[PDB]
Amino acid sequence: VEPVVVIDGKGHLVGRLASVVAKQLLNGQKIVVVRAEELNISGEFFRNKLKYHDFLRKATAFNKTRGPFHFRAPSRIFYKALRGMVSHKTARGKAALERLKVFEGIPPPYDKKKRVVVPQALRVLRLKPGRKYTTLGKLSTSVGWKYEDVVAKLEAKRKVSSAEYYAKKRAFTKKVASANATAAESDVAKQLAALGY
Amino acid sequence: MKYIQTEQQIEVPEGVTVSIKSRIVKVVGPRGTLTKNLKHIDVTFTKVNNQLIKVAVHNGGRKHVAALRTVKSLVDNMITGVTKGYKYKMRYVYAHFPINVNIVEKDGAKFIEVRNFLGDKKIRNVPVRDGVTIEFSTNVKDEIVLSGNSVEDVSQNAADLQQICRVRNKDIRKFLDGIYVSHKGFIT
Amino acid sequence: AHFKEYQVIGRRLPTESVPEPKLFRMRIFASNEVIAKSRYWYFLQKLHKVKKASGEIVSINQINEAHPTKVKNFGVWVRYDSRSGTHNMYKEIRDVSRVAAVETLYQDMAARHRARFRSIHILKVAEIEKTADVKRQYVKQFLTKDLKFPLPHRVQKSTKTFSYKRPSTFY
Amino acid sequence: AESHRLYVKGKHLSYQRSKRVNNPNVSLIKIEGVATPQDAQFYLGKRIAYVYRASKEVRGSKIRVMWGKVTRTHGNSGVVRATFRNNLPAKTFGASVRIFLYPSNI
Amino acid sequence: SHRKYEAPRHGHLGFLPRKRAASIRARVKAFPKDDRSKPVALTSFLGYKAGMTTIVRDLDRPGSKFHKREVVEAVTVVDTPPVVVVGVVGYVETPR
Amino acid sequence: TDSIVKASNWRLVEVGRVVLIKKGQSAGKLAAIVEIIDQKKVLIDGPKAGVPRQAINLGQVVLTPLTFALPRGARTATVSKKWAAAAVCEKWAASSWAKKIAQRERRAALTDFERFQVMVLRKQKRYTVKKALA
RNA sequence: UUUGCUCCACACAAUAUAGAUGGAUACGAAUAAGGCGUCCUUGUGGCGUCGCUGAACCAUAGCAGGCUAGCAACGGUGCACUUGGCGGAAAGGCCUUGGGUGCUUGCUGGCGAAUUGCAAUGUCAUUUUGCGUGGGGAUAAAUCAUUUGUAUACGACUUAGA
RNA sequence: AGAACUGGCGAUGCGGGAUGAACCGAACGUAGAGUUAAGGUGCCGGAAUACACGCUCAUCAGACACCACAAAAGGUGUUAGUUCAUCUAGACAGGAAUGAACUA
RNA sequence: GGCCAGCAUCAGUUUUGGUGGCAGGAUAAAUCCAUAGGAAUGUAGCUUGCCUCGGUAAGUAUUAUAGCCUGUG
Ligand SMILES: [Cl-]
Ligand SMILES: [Cl-]
Ligand SMILES: [Mg+2]
Ligand SMILES: [Mg+2]
Ligand SMILES: [Mg+2]
Ligand SMILES: [Mg+2]
Repeated sequence: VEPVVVIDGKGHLVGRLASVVAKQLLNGQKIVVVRAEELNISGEFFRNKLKYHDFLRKATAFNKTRGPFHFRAPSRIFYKALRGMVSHKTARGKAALERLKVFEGIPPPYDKKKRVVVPQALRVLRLKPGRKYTTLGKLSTSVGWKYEDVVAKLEAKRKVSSAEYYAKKRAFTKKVASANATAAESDVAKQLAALGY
Repeated sequence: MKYIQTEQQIEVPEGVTVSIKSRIVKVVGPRGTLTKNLKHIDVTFTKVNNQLIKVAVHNGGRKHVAALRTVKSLVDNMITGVTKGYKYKMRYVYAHFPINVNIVEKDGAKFIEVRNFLGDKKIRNVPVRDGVTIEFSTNVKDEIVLSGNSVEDVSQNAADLQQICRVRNKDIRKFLDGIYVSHKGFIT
Repeated sequence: AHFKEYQVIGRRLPTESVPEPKLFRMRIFASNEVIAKSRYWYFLQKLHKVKKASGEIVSINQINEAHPTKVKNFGVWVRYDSRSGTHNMYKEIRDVSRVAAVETLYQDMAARHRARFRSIHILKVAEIEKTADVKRQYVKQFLTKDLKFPLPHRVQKSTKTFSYKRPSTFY
Repeated sequence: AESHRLYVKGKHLSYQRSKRVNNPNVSLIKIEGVATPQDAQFYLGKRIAYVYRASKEVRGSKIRVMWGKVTRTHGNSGVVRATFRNNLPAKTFGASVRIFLYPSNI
Repeated sequence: SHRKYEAPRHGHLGFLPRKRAASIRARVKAFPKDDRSKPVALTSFLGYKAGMTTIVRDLDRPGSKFHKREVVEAVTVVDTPPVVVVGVVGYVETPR
Repeated sequence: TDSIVKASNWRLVEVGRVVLIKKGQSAGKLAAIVEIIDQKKVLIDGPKAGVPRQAINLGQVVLTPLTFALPRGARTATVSKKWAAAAVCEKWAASSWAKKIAQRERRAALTDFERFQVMVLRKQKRYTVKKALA
C-alpha cells in the first residue's frame, strides 16, 4: 500500500523472500531491501559453501571475462536469486528490476524510515526447530567479501543513535497515553465507546 | 517416536547459586563462577526449589531426547567445577632422551615448553588457557598437574600437551615416548 | 477416501439341487457401495468356489458407530504385500470410530511402508476394552492420569504479505 | 476534504494466458483489499477506466480514457477478469486502473 | 590425445594483459600497515633513475665460502632531490 | 542469594481447558476439551455456544487462558453443569481478548451517518487532549 | 565565431511519464520467549498488564472546499524568516528557540451554489528543454599545426615553444 | 537383424511431456460465450506459499510414465514390524523394562 | 439520422449466491430421559508412614461431597 516498502532482511530465508519480492516488482511495487548480510539459508554452513564453490568453477573456457560472474557480496547474492525468478531479458523484466534496491546494512536514506517483515519468508516461522541454517554474512566472507567489518562498525554506530531516538519516543508516548486516559470518563469518551472508537 | 515428555533432574549444593535465563547458564560457587551458552538445544528449565532444578523436552524424537541428558551432564560439571574443581595429572614417558618441561613467559602469554623430545632440536610450545594453573608435583618423578574450575579447559589443555609429543615416521608400538594423562579427579 | 463400513450379504445362485444356499456376510470399509460390492466378491473368491456371475448380493447396509463421541483404543491386524514377500502386522490406533481408525491405518501403511490400497487386507479391527492390554508404547503414553502437555513454538498464519512488527511464537 | 476518491484502486496484471499463449481480449485485474472469490462477487459488472496522459490535445484535453467492466472472478485469491472496449496495451502490466462503484446494487 | 611429453607452460598468467600502462608513473597499490604508536613519517619517496655502476665490499655471511672475502656487485643509482608537500587528503571507510 | 530460573507460562492441553474455534461452522465460539486423543487431536464439547461434541484437530482452535474443573470423558450434560458453575462465559467476556473481538465487530456495523459522528466526536476529544498536552 | 556564460523569482511555449490521487507511521534483541507500566537492595530482580495481527494508528466536514457575525480557549496547523545543536555509509536530513502573518469544523449564527440539463478522467500531478523579462555573479581552456624519444605499425603516449 | 495382431508416424496441425516424426490428450471451415482433457497451480507462469496423517538431513539429498541408467553386498543413522527368551518371585548396566535372531 | 454510449422491460445460453417444502436409512447412529449391571487411569469416606499443623505416598472402599462404561426401553 505504501509508495515504497522497505524490508528488513534479517531472519528471512533467501529463496522464499526472493519469490515474494519478484512478484511484488512485477505487479508494480517499489521494494527496498536492507541488512542483506543478515539473511539466512537453510542447511549447514559447509553445505552452502560447497554449493558456492560448485558455482565458482563454472566459467567460459576460452575467456573468463565472458563467463558467469560470481558476485561475493551478500546483497548481490540475493540479487542473483531474484534475477532468476524474473524474465530479465525482456523490457518488462528490466523495468521490474529497476523498482528494487538492495543494501548491506541500513544506509542513511532509510535508517529513519519504517522497516517491515515478510512472515512467509521468516526463518523462525518456517524452519523446524533444531534444523541447521547458515547466515549470508559469514558465507560471503569465506568466498571473498571484504567489507564485513566495515558494515559491522557502521551498524553499531547506527544502533546507538537509533536507541537514543527510541528513548525520547517512549517518554513522549507515556505523556500522550496518560492524557488520553485522563481525558476518559467524559461524555465524549462514552459516546466514542458506544460506537467502537 | 515423539515422546510426550522427558525429564531430567539437576541437584544444587548449599553454597551454589544458579541463574538461568534465555538458555544462558551462570553458576556461582565458592571456587568462582562459570558461564555457558546453551541456545542450540531447545530445552525448558524449571526451578523446583533452591536445591533442585529440572530440565525437560516436550514432543521430542530420539535424537532430540538424547541431547537432554547431555544438558544435565554439562550443568552438573559446572556445579562441581566451582565446588570441588578438577585436577588432571600427566606423566612423562621416555626410553633414552629425558624430557625437560618448563613454564616460560612470552609477551605475557604464559606458555609451557617441551625440550629434548626424542633428541629433537625443535622447541615445542603449548599455550596455557585462562583459568588453568600448571604445577610440577613433588616426590613424584616426571609428573605435571593441571588444575582449574572448567573441566573442558583443563581437559583440552592437557590434550594439547599430549598431541604435541607424537612420534612421526616410527613404530609407535616400539617408541612409547610422550606425555600422557594418567589420572582424572577433583582438586579437593 | 473418507471410508464407510458396510455389511454385505451374498449367496450362490439357487438351483433345483440346492435351493436356499448358505448366506455369507462380511464387513467392508469402502468410500461407497459400488466399491463395497466389488470388494465383497474379491474376498469371497479367495474363500469359496463362487464368483459374481454365479452368485448374487442379498443385502448391503451401512453400519454406524454405536458411540461415535467416545475415545476408544483399537487393535488392528493387517496383511500386506511388500516389494518382496507378504507379511502380517499388528498395529494399535486411538480414535473415536472404526472408520476413523481405518483411515489412519491406510495413511500409516502408505507413509511408513509405501503400501498402496491394493496391497492391504484388513484382517480384523477390534476395540481394546481393558487398559494394560495395550502393547504399543506410542499408544500407552496417552493413557496416564492427568495428562497435560504444552504446544511450544506457535506459528500464526498471516493474511497479508507484509507485517509491521516482528512476530512472537508464544503460547 | 483532502480526499476526493470515489473509486477502488486496481492493478493490471496480465492477459488471460496459458503457459505459452496469451489472449489480449481478456485482462486480469487485481483489486486492492480483495483476497477471496466470495468478496470479488461484489465488483462484478462494475465499470473500469484506465486513465493516461498524452502530449497532443485533441478534444480540449490532454487526458485519455479506456473503458471496461468486470466480467467474472479468477482463481482463489480475489483476482477478477475484465474486458475493455479496446484491449489494454501490454505496456500497462503493473499500471493502475480505477474501479468505480456504478452500476450500484446498494 | 594427450601430449607426447610434458613441459612447463611458457609465461606467467598473473601478469596479464600485456598491455601498455595507463600512465608513465606506476601506481602504488598498497602501503605498509600503519602503526599508530610511532612518529608520523612518509611511507614512500619519488626519484629518477640515473644509471648503474659497480661496488666492492666484504661479505659478512658465516658458513659461506666467500665469508670475510671481497665480492663484486652491481648497483643502481636513483637521483632523489627533496620533494615538496603541497596538500593533504582524507579518506573515509565505506561498504563500497 | 537464591537460584533464579525463568518460568514458562504455556497454556496446557488438558481436560477442562477452554478453546476458541477459528475454523469451521463453529468459528468464534467457545468449547471445552473433554479428552485427549493424540498429540494433535482432542475431543471438544461446548453446549452453551451450541458446539456439538466432536473430535477436532488442534490446528482448528486456539487455546485460551481459562480453565475449569472437569472429569475426563464427561458427557454433554455434565459439561453444561460444570461450565455454568465455573462461570466461563462471564470470565471470557471480561478479558481484553474478547473486548477486542467485540470492538472489531462493532466498527464493521457502523453506518455512513455514524462514521460521520465518529469523526466529529474524535475532533472534539482531540481538542481537549492536545490542550492538556501543552 | 557580432553581448556570450552562470545562479535566483515567474512569463509564455514545447516535451515526456513502467503509471500521485489522505500519510513510506524509524529501537535493539530473543522466539523452549518478549513488549509496556510500576517498585526496590538496580538485578539473568519483584509485581501488574498486553498479544491470538495494520480489521491498527494518525488524518478526515466547508465553491478540489466561498463570503461574513459571535462564543469559549492562548491550544492545533500552513507559509515565509530567525536562534542554537546534531547527522559523512550514498551525510543533502532531523530536532530546537523567537516573533510576524493566514486558517481553525472546539461551540453557536446568517448569506452563496441551480442549466455540466439522468453518467462520460471531466482535466487540480512532476520530467526535461527552448524563447523572452530583471536581480545578482564570474572574465578560460582544449585540439590541429610545430617540437621532443623515456613512446611508437597507424592512432595513441611522453616533452618543449608568446 | 527378422516375423504375428492392432494402433500410429509417413500424409498432421493443435494442448501436455523444457526441448523431440511415432508417447499422453485430442484430430483442424470463420468468430463469440461457457465447460473440460492430458498436464499443472513458491517465482519465472495462467492457477491454493490450500487442507490432512506420516517419512526423510545426505562434506556428491531428492523431485513424476515412454526418458535420457545403476547392482550384488553392508550400516547399534532413523522408523515400523515378526519370532523367541528374561523380567511384578527386582532382569539388564554399574528400580522398569531388558537381551538375541530376522523382515522392509 | 450517421458515430459512440446509459437505463428499463424481455428472449437464448451460462455462471455465482440466499431461501422453502418433501423422501429414504437401525423409519440415521448419537446427545438427552428412565432403568439394571459393572469396572478404574478409583470421587467421597476410612486406615497406615514420614512429614514447616496439611499437602503428599499406598491400602481399603464401586457413588457418597466427582464422574465414567455396558445392556435394554
Ligand atoms: Cl602461469
Ligand atoms: Cl607518434
Ligand atoms: Mg579477487
Ligand atoms: Mg515419402
Ligand atoms: Mg523431459
Ligand atoms: Mg500467477
